Amino acid sequence: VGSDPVILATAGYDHTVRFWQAHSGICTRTVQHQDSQVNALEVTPDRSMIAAAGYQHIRMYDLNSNNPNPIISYDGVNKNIASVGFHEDGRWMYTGGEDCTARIWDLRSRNLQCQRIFQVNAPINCVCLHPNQAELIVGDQSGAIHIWDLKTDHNEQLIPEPEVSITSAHIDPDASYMAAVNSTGNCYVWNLTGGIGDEVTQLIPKTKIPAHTRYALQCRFSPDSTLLATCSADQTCKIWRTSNFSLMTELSIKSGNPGESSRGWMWGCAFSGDSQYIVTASSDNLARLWCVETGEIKREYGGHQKAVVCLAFNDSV
Amino acid sequence: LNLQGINESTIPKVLQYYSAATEHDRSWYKAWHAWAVMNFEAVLHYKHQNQARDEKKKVTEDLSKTLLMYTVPAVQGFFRSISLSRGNNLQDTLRVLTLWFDYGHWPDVNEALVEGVKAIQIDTWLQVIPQLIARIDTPRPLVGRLIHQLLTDIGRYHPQALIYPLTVASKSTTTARHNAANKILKNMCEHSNTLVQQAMMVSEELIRVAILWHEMWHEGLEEASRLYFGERNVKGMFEVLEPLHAMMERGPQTLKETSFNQAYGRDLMEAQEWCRKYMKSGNVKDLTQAWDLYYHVFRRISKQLPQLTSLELQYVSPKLLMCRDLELAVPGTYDPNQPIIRIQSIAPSLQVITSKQRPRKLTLMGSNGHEFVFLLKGHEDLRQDERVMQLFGLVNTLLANDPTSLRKNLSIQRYAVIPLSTNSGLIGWVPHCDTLHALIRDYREKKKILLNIEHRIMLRMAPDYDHLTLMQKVEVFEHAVNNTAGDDLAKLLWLKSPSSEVWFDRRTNYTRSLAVMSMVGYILGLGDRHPSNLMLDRLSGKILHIDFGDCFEVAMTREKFPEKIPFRLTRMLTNAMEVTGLDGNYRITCHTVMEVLREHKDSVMAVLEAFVYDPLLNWRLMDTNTALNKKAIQIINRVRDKLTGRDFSHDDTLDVPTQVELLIKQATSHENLCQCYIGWCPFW
Amino acid sequence: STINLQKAWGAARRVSKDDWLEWLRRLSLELLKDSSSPSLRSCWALAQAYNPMARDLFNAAFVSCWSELNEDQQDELIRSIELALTSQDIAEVTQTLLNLAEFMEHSDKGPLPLRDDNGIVLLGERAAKCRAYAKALHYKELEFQKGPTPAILESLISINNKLQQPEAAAGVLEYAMKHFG
Ligand SMILES: Nc1ncnc2c1ncn2[C@@H]1O[C@H](COP(=O)(O)OP(=O)(O)NP(=O)(O)O)[C@@H](O)[C@H]1O
Ligand SMILES: [Mg+2]
Ligand SMILES: [Mg+2]
Repeated sequence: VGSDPVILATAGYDHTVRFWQAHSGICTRTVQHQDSQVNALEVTPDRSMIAAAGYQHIRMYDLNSNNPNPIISYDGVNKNIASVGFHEDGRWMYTGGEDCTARIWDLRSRNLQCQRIFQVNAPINCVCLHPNQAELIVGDQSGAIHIWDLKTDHNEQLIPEPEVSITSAHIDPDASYMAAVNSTGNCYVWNLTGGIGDEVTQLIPKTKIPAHTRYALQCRFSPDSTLLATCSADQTCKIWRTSNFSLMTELSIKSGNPGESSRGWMWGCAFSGDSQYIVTASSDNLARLWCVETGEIKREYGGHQKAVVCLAFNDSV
Repeated sequence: LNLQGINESTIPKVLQYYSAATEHDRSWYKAWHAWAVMNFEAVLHYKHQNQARDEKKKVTEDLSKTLLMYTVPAVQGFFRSISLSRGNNLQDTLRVLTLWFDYGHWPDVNEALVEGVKAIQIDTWLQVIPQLIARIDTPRPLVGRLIHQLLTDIGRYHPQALIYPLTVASKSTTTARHNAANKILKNMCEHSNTLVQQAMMVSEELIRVAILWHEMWHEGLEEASRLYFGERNVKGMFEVLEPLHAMMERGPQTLKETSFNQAYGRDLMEAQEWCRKYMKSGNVKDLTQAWDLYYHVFRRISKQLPQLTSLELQYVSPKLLMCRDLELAVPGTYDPNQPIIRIQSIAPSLQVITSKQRPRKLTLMGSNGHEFVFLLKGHEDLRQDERVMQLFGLVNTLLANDPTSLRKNLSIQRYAVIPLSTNSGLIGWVPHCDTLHALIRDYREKKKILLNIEHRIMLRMAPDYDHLTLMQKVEVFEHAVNNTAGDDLAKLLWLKSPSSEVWFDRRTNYTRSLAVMSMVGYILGLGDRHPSNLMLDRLSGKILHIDFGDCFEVAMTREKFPEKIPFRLTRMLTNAMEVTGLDGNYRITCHTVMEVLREHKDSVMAVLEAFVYDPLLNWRLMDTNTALNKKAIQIINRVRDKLTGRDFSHDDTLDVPTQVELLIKQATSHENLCQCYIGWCPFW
Repeated sequence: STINLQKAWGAARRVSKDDWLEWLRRLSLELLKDSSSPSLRSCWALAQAYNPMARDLFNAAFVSCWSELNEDQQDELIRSIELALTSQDIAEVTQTLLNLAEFMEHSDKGPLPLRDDNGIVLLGERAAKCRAYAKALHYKELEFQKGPTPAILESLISINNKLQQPEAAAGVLEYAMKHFG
């Protein structure tokens, strides 16, 4: 699973995280997280380890094995847990959800004792991680984004749209950047370069990006810092180019016939490999590999029973 | 004031103006009311100063002449204004009543009350009796003595009004309350002979009838099984069974008590002896034996009482079965000025309603020959609901004060509430009262429609819907709602109507009732009322509410499946509303009700202050949240905020249409609905 | 059974209002004559004797006989009814036929196929002409529930004014303007 670079991690409500080759549609193995549904997935840059966030669990598994046995394993807080994330240096994992307290759980630990706590606003909807050892992005249900330093609980608060909750926020490569989407989904992009002190600086408003969104679900970046993508709660995904943040292309899973309409919401997006391919998913149990600047749907994976959501995938070994 | 507000630099000026107006026309009630209210508002402002400085006793003592310099004339002006008006005077009386209850240790207030309460008609004091018997002879003699004097004074004119409240009060566990009840009841028996004793007999018989020994033992043995088998709390189990064992030891008084002893008591005594032997010897095998016996008794009683349908009065109350022309006012009555209805007799048996809870349907025949129906029930705190009905009466009077709400008949449907001692009493049965959930079930059954279709669609998409995130839930919920047509009640509204004209009138009354109740629900703190508690009239189609629960803004504290919005207008309701939906009639009614609330905000604040202030009821608000008195003050502040347009925009002033639209937009938040409890069936 | 049609076909020969009342009476009597229930076959003679018993029992006998009649015979009786409705403006006959339509709409058997769209146009118009303004409002709302149309919205405004309820007219106008220009 973890030894094959083009594997895509997919999961839905049906308590199974499947792993299937992006370019062929062939499933290799599965993982069981019967505690609850998937609220989020993640494939570590550590090469390799699985994370799956759901209600009262951050279940961490061994991505390399054909049987990814549990790692720590959480068994987290007694409230709903929404987000995940692995640091690029083999460092701590980061846990969100309700209550307003971001938990920090080491990868090397083998018990439930937390290593650090960070202060946040209304329950965390998303977490993303810089290559920097002292920067971390969180998006909350309050409409507020939060930077913290990973070491000292020094933090910066941002609120680009206070009356509109933020659901997904991510980075760009070359360290200090930020992008985010909210309950309107009109994406925002800032540059975070840079500094650590009593407040973690500096937010630089760069641009606003008009995703065709009535409620946005996930926004992510490319490893090469050339592309951005967003997903609407209605039936579409969109792709921009980072150099100018102007619309490259789109995916429309809404058929012309009304009978097939409302097949599902577009849950999750991100890019893999070169600046040509993109991985997304829908709640009709269909995980999709399609193309950048082209809109051509290449592979479709109907291997799940209940509402695929929030994909994750490997990119290299 | 409209240019300056109320403050230390403005109080004496406006008081001088109001006093000059009083001197120009001393017969003008409005000027006297203005002067007394301005003194009360000055008392409130200097109280705000007192709380600002004291919270950061000397300041209170220093203001104990400043506050008296307004409180004493506030109390006196309220007395004179009350003597100059009737009906609405109770509002002014309430302004007195709360005020000195807060200031009931200063002697000048005592002198003013002792000389001024004689300027009030006793018939209007009759409307105050519950909050008098709540504070009679408590640890504050300056208040308790005056309250005892007032209740004795009431006893000299209308003892019948005091017999029931004092009969209930005498069963209070507090020594002072019981003894004060004894004194006032003797002072009343000087006039009424043994009617106190007859009422006590009736109350005790009804209390015993309300819960059988079978039912008391059912609850007690359920708790005992839980503690010994679930918690393994042997001591707690014995504590629970101790008064229950005592009741069984005391022996029976009626045929069902004797029958219980013949059937269950003989075995329950053996289990009792096994428990007693454990508690001095440590035989856990004896505990197992006694517990298994209690288990069998519990299951036998549970299987015995679905037949609790026809409860014959002979076997639970021979005294009441042979009821005669007792000179006791029928419960739910009376107007003192009118031919009070005396109790002639009652039906030979009672009809019990089958549910988790088991009220008795009582029927009574009075002096005028009419029938009166009631719902006796235990395990139920009815003082809360009695105050809620007083508040409904307040709101109805406010609407009756508005010509728009007189030509357009807006009113909250009211019914009886008659608490009895030991958390029980008679509620009252309302005819033609149909559960909305039952109406939807009726439509679906008559057309062979499966009832759980919407929930089944939800679970087909998400068998584990509960542990989903907000957007996951919204996806599943909106797909299901699109996959159904929640318009059953509109079809029943059309079908049950004899003609188009009756349908039109019923729809109009329906929509007006929905608007009025939604606005009143937001303002008074609506929340925990499932569709089961939401009733409909067969004739008018106006909406009724039987359960009041925790609807005092504290039910919003719920976190396990809330109650995120104080009020709701569901899809089914809008489907039965007019073509316009909100537009036209509904929005107009909501605006009118909010205007009435804003204009008479002072009265609503005073009455909710009366409810929140009383310690007996205020202590029950600790079940939910927070320094209880400080949270009470905060609650009254939030009430003022809602009544001043400061709930959505606190640091602003919401206009009536602005606040109405904000409330509507809150109610439109389907994202909140997905999180809420499925008892409020969110697909309708 | 078929005799009931023979009086119904008499609708092709009535002009005056008294003639239409006679037509309704004779149809009522013949419906009572061959009613499925013997309780009405017995009351046929009394209905001939008095007259208003035919009127009161017209709905009851009509429902049973119309149920017994087959598809073509039902359509023939319906065409007779439609001739009566579209021929003359009589409050009594029209209201009786509207009452039949109301019962059949309410009853599970389905409405009378009086004309296209169940005559919801004609019925509504007749409900306006017989001063049953709420009845016409109901028919216009049946039209509305298929979709908002400027004519339907304006008709609802007019009927609401006719019902002395300016509130409903104002709300309907606001809905019309927000939905379309
Ligand atoms: N005025 C009333 N009129 C008709 N039926 C009533 C009335 N009040 C209650 N009921 C009916 O009897 C049942 C309610 O019984 P009840 O024991 O009062 O509920 P409850 O759960 O104890 N309320 P609460 O204790 O406040 O949470 C329901 O089935 C009602 O239909
Ligand atoms: Mg109860
Ligand atoms: Mg009750």
